[PDB]
Amino acid sequence: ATKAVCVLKGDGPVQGIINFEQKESNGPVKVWGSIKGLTEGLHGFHVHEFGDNTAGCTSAGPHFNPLSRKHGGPKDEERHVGDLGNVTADKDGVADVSIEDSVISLSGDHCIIGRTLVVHEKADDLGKGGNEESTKTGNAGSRLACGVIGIAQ
Amino acid sequence: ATKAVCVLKGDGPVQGIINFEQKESNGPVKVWGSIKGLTEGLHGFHVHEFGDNTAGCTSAGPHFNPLSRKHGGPKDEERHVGDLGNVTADKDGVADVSIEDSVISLSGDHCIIGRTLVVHEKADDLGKGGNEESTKTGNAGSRLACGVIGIAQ
Ligand SMILES: O=C(Nc1ccccc1)c1ccccc1[SeH]
Ligand SMILES: O=C(Nc1ccccc1)c1ccccc1[SeH]
Ligand SMILES: [Zn+2]
Ligand SMILES: [Zn+2]
Ligand SMILES: [Zn+2]
Ligand SMILES: [Zn+2]
Repeated sequence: ATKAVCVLKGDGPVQGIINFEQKESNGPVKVWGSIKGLTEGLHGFHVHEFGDNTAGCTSAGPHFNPLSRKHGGPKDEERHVGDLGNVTADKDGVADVSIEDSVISLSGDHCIIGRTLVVHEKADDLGKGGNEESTKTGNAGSRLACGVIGIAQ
Repeated sequence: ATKAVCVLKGDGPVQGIINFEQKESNGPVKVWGSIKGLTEGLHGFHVHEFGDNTAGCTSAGPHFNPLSRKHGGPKDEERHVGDLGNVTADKDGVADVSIEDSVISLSGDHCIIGRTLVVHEKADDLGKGGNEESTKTGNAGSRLACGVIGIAQ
């Protein structure tokens, strides 16, 4: 098994801990944890290309897209590798994250270790927003919190 | 060329930005940047095994040591991959970092991306301190600041 972890930090405080576990290189990645300090509703959840947080979340670059595809939701064939959809925050502002994803990996050229996990202001429209931006970013607004994805024990 | 970057933060005044560049596969890695908020003198400079900053620097684990060697300095044969020696802070508390290292890498088994860069309270004795701890950690004291090493553009 390979394991990774990410601390999400940004103003609010929006703060979170996200764990990644992959039992074999050819297998899905289980993504679990918690994010607090969010507004109730959906928040875009992306792996951005660079693990560069030198100017905060703005330095992380575009959606991680090694295969040169368009933006989508995690269940879509047409998606970026970094398209993990939305997390859902309750009325206490807590998003309990539980995702399994077959496209991200913790090895090979879909590897997300060393890249930036980002939680967004607004919902990711999953490429179904009806404008040009929808199929590039999903219109999820500002980057509320982020962190670099690291190797875990 | 491959590039990586790391933002060093902690609980106190120490903060920094460190850049990594490796022009050729299996070539030396250039390390440069700046750290401020330090006491004047030598400060241990390590890649630790885990990119896990969930409890700050304390979760980063031992020295990155994929080859099962003892602790040393960067110019020693007997060293951990993560043994980058010391950085030097001036009387303004600023350390200008400029290192070339041929043991760390930005790809493969020696890869430091997704691991934690740590700057220490005290000098790393480079395995020459005269106690057992010297050849395990180098006696560099507390972890003042750290961050996860991320992929850069
Ligand atoms: O292993 C990685 N990439 C990779 C890319 C292409 C072929 C084989 C391997 C990787 C690189 C940097 C950080 C994290 C990982 Se997982
Ligand atoms: O690139 C990496 N490994 C790797 C391993 C075997 C073949 C090719 C590449 C890597 C994995 C995890 C974190 C960081 C790096 Se740089
Ligand atoms: Zn995003
Ligand atoms: Zn996308
Ligand atoms: Zn250390
Ligand atoms: Zn060491």
